[PDB]
Amino acid sequence: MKTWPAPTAPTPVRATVTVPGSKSQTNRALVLAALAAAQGRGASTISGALRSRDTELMLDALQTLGLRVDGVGSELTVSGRIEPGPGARVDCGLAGTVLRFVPPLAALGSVPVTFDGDQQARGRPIAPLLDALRELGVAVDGTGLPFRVRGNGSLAGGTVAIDASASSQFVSGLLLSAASFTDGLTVQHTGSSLPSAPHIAMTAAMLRQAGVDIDDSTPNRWQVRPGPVAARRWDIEPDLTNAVAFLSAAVVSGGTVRITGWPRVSVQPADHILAILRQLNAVVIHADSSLEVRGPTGYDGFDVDLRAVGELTPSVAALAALASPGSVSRLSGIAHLRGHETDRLAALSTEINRLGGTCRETPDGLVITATPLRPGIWRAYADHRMAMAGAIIGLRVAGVEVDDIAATTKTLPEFPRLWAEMVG
Ligand SMILES: O=C(O)C1=C[C@@H](OP(=O)(O)O)[C@@H](O)[C@H](O)C1
Repeated sequence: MKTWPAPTAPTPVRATVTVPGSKSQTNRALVLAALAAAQGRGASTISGALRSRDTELMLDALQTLGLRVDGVGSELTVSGRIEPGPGARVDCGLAGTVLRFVPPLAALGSVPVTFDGDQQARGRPIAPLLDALRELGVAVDGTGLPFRVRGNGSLAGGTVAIDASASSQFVSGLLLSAASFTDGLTVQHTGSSLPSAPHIAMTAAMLRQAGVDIDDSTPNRWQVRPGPVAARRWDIEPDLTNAVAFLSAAVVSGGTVRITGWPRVSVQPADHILAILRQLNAVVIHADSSLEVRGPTGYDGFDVDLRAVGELTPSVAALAALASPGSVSRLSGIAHLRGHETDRLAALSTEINRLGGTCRETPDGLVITATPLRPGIWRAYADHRMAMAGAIIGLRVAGVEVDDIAATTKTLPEFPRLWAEMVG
């Protein structure tokens, strides 16, 4: 495979960018639409849906379970029943949301369903969710990929305790299907360190939009009452995490990037994102239903806690590497990134140091000292966000090439074209 040369920005970037839909919101809407249709509530359409490998894996997963998902662009319509064929096998790819959100849903069928995924996915955490399903009465063969969920057409539900420190998706996956368990579900996270609170809150918010009653009033505990899931139209927001890769271009070049269709109130962690950008003294403004970021003339090192928004780490690490020479930045709260698409703490360390940088993995993150970088081959590890981090670096370092820019298809297949149009 040919590398992809990351274009440089010898002058400030100036651009209006539209990023496609939120992967997290699209895949939740697909699951909730599937549940409504399976309950006999009718078809649902999701408008502005992201079309990417992770959402194609989710809609193919629902079709493996027997549902129908129509739509060739961003408007997807879900209908039908959960009625898997003999030998049903869900391909999870490297999509955590398919791996974690579809085994519960699948426990609703009366035909077992096998789950498999990419070689690289087999290294990602999953066993605590499979133990939770067994505790809820589900027969599950296997403790890792490939595993089989032997549903009985019913799932009893009840109360379960789970260690979800490795992934908030274990909580979201249980919550999304819980209203269809006979008795609902009370889920308790045991211990501490629960990452990605905004993504569990995203789940709760979308459940309430579907008419599901969920009590999240006590931290680390969720109670979902059994009840119908409405068949409604879903309107998907732009992916704000991917927007940050583009906004980073403004930040490191002293330029100006606007993102269209930015929601003033979002189901995503918009407020965390805008606060981090403001930490680097970017000016951030809302205007014309768009978000405009103007980068500073320079920025020093920063400390940032990414526990709630760990998927920002690759872009934020690239920002830290490009701070004024000698600056030190500490990224913390992100031990769980060892279990992501790749071990992102190790990979970011490896690729920054390859370019001559100074990045030290810590027990919960990275310490990065901004030092002059040089050309190299930035490896993506089949991880869309490693690939985009290489693009951010290459804005300010000539001769940086990403090995596999097609890794961006996980959540942003048009990234090369969008990035090229932005840098111009
Ligand atoms: O539920 C979701 O949509 C996601 C939750 C987070 O997972 P972790 O809590 O496993 O980091 C986030 O990192 C992932 O990219 C998307």
